[PDB]
Amino acid sequence: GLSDGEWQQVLNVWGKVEADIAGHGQEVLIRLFTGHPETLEKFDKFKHLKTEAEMKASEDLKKHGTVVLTALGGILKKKGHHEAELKPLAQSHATKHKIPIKYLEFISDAIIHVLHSKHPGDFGADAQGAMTKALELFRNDIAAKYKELGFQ
Ligand code: HEM
Repeated sequence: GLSDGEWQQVLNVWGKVEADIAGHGQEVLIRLFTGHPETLEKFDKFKHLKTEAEMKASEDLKKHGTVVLTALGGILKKKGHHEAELKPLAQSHATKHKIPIKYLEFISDAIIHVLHSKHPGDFGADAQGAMTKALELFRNDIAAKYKELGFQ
């Protein structure tokens, strides 16, 4: 549950992402894959990537980063009223992709890391607080759908 002022912070931060969605999306996925190599194994189309240089050179990885952040941005712009947008993603990630909630924690922290890396000194403590709460809400509502489905 976020206040209006917290949502305003989230959507202000998101403007930084929308200025370069593919570059942010690329770095988020690279941070996930390099920090948690078991996550790469869930992607049949990226498992061939052995080095970070290959990851950086991959145009399909940048494309998928755009898909991921476009979906997340659409959810964030709903300011918590995201049941219709979140349900299909929860269902596909639990039932088709088999993504444990832990990996959603990993990608949430990766987003925070990338924001500080690309905007050092320009991602203030209030902005980090609000973005973290928004990603916690996203993860928590996914977790509720995972429990419904019995998925671990
Ligand atoms: C911010 C969190 C994330 C969002 C918004 C997101 C969004 C998406 C979207 C929009 C798709 C394509 C449509 C679909 O299949 O439902 C997708 C596919 C997928 N996602 Fe995610 N995802 C997230 C996190 C993750 C994580 C952490 C993993 C694994 C570690 C993952 C694994 C996958 C896989 C394996 C696919 C299919 C890729 C392919 O072969 O085309 N997702 N995701």
